[PDB]
Amino acid sequence: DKNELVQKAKLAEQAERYDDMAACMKSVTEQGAELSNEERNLLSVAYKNVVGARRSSWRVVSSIEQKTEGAEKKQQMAREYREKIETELRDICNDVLSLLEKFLIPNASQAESKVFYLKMKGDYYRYLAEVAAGDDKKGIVDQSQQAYQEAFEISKKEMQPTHPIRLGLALNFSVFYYEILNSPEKACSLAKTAFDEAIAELDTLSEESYKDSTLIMQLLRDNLTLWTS
Amino acid sequence: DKNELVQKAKLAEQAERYDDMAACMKSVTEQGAELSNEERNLLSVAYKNVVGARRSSWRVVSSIEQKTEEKKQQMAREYREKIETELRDICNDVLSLLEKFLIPNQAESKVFYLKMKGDYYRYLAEVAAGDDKKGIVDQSQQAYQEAFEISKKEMQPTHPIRLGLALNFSVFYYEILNSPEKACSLAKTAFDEAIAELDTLSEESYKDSTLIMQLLRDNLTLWTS
Amino acid sequence: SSSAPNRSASE
Repeated sequence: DKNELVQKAKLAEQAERYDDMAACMKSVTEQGAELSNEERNLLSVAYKNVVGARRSSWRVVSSIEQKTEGAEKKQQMAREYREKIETELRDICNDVLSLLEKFLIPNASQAESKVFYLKMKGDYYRYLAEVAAGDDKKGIVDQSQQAYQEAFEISKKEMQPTHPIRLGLALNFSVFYYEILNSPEKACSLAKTAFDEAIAELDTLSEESYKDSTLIMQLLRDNLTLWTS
Repeated sequence: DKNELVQKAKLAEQAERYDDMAACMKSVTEQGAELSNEERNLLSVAYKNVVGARRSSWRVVSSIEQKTEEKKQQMAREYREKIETELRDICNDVLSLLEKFLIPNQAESKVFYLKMKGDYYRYLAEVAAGDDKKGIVDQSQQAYQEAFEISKKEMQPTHPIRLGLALNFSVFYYEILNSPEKACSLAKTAFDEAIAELDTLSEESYKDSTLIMQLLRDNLTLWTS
Repeated sequence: SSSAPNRSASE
């Protein structure tokens, strides 16, 4: 039962053995029942972590490759190693994507959950776009944008920016516009419009939501300065 | 070629994911070459980290198990036993490599590989069960003994290997044998012997020797306390 | 007890 797998997931977290935490909540996905926000958060942490480890690896190898571009055979081998990372990273992403697409997004009833998963689909397609090239990149970027926009157009109706999942969307969506669409003016305009829509109510937030909101808004604000700089 | 394997190991180190590092340095070693001190250090970094993540996990999971008051505790146990079987598999994977290739092959090299054997038996000893817990610790103390003899005869007390013996061997004594007196004797001997060369140390190994001695000093404080 | 040793952003 998934009730056991929830504890198995928490166990796999505390060990820093996220692969098992993901493998648990993945089978919690295949239950077809609607995840509670606790499970949703666990699954997010799980695959965000498992991908993050490969993202960090990939960026490191990618940098090492670009540092040594004159080095011939060992540059070739560094590329072979790098691709031997990328294929892992991609497999993890296609996993989580198909899991969202065939269970969670089909099921998600809450506007909040709809937003969260449509965001998350966007994110993981971005993490693929960061990897991909060519028409693969084109298609993945397109479907990431589609997923974000679908979430964005929903959350704009369904959530104030006083709720952190909307800010999390606005942050990640803006990072997508800057980092992947190469659209820094679009990125800054999106980020700023989200932030100042948050400023308009920034003092109305509840005890946790203000912490959560402030924790995100400081990233919105700092990205805004990073990009305006 | 060994060189491209060593390079892929280095690359995996730089990427900071070590299982492919260890799994390459293994097949570097199966050539039966004497690992030079660089690939020797890479092999240690690799297997040490690959075990160290499991060690951390095990400590965490054992703590959670102790913090249990059920499927809950059973599950905590079953995950622990998975971790332990991983850690055992990896240690066996190292120890057989040393016995088959490395320990079969200089005093420094002898001492390094023998210490390493000792430590991997010690990390089994953290996890071991049944009467063979004795045979594990025995084979560790056997390796450390051959190491301590070779180093006390053929390593100046400046040598960081010779101190790494005493330090780990004392951790074995205190954590595995609960014999703080046995630990502190060897530790103080090594510490003061290094101080007999405190200014004779090499320009880098000053920091090495003093860091090893700081850890000696702190755990000497523990085991005397 | 112890022993021997060996700019963008998102959500």
